[PDB]
Amino acid sequence: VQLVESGGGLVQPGGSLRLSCAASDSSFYDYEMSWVRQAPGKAQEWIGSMYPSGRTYINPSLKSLVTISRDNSKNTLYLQLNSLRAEDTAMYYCVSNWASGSTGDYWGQGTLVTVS
Amino acid sequence: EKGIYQTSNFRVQPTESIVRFPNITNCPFGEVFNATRFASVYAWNRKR
Ligand SMILES: *[C@@H]1O[C@H](CO)[C@@H](O)[C@H](O)[C@H]1NC(C)=O
Repeated sequence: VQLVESGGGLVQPGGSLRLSCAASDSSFYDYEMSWVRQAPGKAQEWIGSMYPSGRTYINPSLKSLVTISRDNSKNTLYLQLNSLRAEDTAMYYCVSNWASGSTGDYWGQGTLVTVS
Repeated sequence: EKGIYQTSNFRVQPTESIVRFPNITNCPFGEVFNATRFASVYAWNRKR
């Protein structure tokens, strides 16, 4: 095992939550490590992205809802969920290289998330 | 006059022509076009 995820669970509507993903080495984060969600029913979408040039530009539709930060001590990666409603059932995977199409993304096992 | 005279030549003209080439006429070009999603227009890929 070289990458893991930590945090998450039941989401009381209007409550706060913590989520994370990890990596193995500093070269693994090089150069891009972007957050991504998936969802049963709702289309898959990428959560956050940290570009290697120092400038971070989240999606114009997803740049005002998620805060993204990186901690390399555990290789952890803070993620928070706020005010989920009954229409946002999402299942979270930590998959890299989504700005490369479906030819560079890495698929493992991930975790299954249900939001009621 | 009497004698044996050579007039012309005659060749057996060739019938239908053929061409033969080997096996193993292939790489998976589908893996380029049958990708589920394409990337951003600032990340053009050269799948060599
Ligand atoms: C790509 O996927 C479609 C499935 O509808 C298939 O018909 C097509 O033959 C595939 N292309 C190649 C080169 O395999």
